[PDB]
Amino acid sequence: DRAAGQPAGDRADGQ
Amino acid sequence: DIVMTQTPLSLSVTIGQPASISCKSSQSLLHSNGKTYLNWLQQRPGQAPKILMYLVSKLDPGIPDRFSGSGSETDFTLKISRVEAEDLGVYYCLQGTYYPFTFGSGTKLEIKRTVAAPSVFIFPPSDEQLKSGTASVVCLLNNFYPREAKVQWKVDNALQSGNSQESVTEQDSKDSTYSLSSTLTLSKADYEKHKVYACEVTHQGLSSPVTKSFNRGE
Amino acid sequence: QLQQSGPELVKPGASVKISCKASGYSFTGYYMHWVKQSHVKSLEWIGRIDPYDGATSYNQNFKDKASLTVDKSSTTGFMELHSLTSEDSAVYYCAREGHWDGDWYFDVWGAGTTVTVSSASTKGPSVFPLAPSSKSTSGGTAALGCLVKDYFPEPVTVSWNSGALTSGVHTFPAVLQSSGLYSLSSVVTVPSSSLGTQTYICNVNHKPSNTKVDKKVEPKS
Repeated sequence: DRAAGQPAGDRADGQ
Repeated sequence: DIVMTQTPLSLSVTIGQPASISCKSSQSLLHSNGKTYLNWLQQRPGQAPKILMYLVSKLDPGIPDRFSGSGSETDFTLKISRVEAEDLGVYYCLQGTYYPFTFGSGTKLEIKRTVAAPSVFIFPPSDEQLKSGTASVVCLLNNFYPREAKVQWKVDNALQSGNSQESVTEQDSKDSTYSLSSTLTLSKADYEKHKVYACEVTHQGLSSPVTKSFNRGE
Repeated sequence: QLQQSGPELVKPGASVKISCKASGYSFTGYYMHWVKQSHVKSLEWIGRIDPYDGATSYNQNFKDKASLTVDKSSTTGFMELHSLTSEDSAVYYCAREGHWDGDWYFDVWGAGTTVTVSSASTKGPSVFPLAPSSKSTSGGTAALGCLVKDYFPEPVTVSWNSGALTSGVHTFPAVLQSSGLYSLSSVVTVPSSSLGTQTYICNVNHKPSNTKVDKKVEPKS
């Protein structure tokens, strides 16, 4: 299983 | 970046009374996937931050139920139904919607309790330090409330200024009291020049100022 | 669950590398984030790393300042800070973004690593006893302690009786002396009856200078 998180961690996820 | 504004920045609550902290974000924290990534954190003195609640109102399973969360897109509120002594610390809000993560300024929650008089102790300078050429006399105020306390150093009934520093601990997580230590530092030559060393303590719990003293050489 | 490295004293313009040892969970299944605590109540998110492939995501403010790496064999995460200035003197935390009920949040934090950026050399503390006497006894309870004086930088760890004595202990915050060095006191209230029987030792450890002192506090008349 791979890591996931809240969108603010990556620029593509939150921005 | 999203700006997280917390109100108020400091809060004094009596044990058993409710407490409320507000957090306002510059943009709506409702993500496109439908989730609102707002987190509430607590930081007790000397410890790392800890998540109280995530996704606005979901509690971490270890957190007691007296904490609750509410709020919409831009306005959010953390509520403590009954404040306990262990709830002391700084509270943050954290948004996880927009890159990057941004924390709030932090709200300091202080406990209000009844006045408690301090226990006063004085310590003469040790023989190890006197060999080094300096002398430190320590005056200890133990378990008092409120935080305001006046410590005056008198050497042969002469008030001292500029040769002492004070330190006061953070509020206790069990009895919500403070402790204070005042250190009077003089050279070994100046210390042997005088005889009586005393600290005079003025506090709200004391009807009259308390003085602890010792004679050099006893 | 997360164990961070000790305090660091770094010269300005130099680099420092701090570690975050993970244990008890699948290391490659969770992001490892890093948080900076500059002032008393200031928290900044530095970035995260995927320990499986080393993929990193940085805060724009800390780009070219922080570098995140992991050692999968030792299950340890690392943050390197480059070209340090006085603005980098802070407490740095690592956190795990854990999983519970399909949701993700910072469920585990390390104790924090204190980083001090300074041109001065470390100085070990002098530990002097605060001996209990008739002037420190109030109603069957005595007060004794230790004076940890003239050290740099922060912090210092003080325990009593190797951690066996915790009740009644107060370790005061360090104060900045006019000499530029720190000083603190650690005291404990004990029964005055135990002064003749019980041995009281304060354990002072100043990691930046490798100073471990165990000073026994003896009563005085």
